[PDB]
Amino acid sequence: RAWRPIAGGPGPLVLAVDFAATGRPEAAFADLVARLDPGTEVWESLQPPLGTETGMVAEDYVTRWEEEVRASGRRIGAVLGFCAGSAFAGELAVRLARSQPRSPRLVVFDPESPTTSTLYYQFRKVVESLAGVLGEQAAREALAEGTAAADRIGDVEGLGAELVRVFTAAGRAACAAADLDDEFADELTATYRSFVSYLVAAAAVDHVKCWSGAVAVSSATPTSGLNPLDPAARAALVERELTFDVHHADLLRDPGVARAVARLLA
Ligand SMILES: *[C@@H]1C(=O)N[C@@](O)(CC/C=C\C/C=C/C)[C@H]1O
Repeated sequence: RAWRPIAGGPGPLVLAVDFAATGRPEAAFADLVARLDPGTEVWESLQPPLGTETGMVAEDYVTRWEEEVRASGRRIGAVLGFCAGSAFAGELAVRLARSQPRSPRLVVFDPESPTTSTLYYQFRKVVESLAGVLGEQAAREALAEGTAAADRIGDVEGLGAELVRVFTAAGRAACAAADLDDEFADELTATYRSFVSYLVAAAAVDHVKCWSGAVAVSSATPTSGLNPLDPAARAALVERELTFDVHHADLLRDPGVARAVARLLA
């Protein structure tokens, strides 16, 4: 299955696209849907079973999500995405505008098309967050190799593949230097692999095309979402941009965000 219901309803459906990962710093769509209008039915995107995302490009990710919606027979009233998930949200919304008589609304939250920079920064934060499970040695070497990779590999797909190599090697080193359990380590390295696969495929989406009709919801974190862009570039990229004085990591749990989103969906 490619979708998980996270809030019930009678009615048109809301899809929410994100990489589900307990332990990340950022609030999640569960935090937003808790604060939306009751009766809003919401499904959250599931990743392919661990390992089966090997061999999937962006087209395959989107078709997998889209075919399950087609099979369900349900109509989609809105597609939400957060961060890199906004890329896939936009593509699904464009495809549903073509397959449905009436187009869904598209709302993207701090939308990002992954770059070598965002990939590398997220890699560093994953490693730091897991320094205790990996041990100081495997974590130190992972950062050293990842920095070297970021210095030498200029493209997103290639950097992602190398960072996954590095992280996999760190997990395997932790099982033989820091006493990390072997099945927890396979899960850890497989989950990071799935995350990078998702990010690299998200980067392949034509985000200029698919965000042209999006309403963007923006935090105040200057490195997040549309915030690094020139003002004229932001206005050209999306149809509308609402701003909120909250951190990126709090955006989806903020009551003001939820109030505005409920009105966008009404
Ligand atoms: C951008 C995105 O696509 N997901 C994020 O929540 C980042 C998740 C990245 C890393 C988890 C790092 C944990 C220490 C959003 O920022």
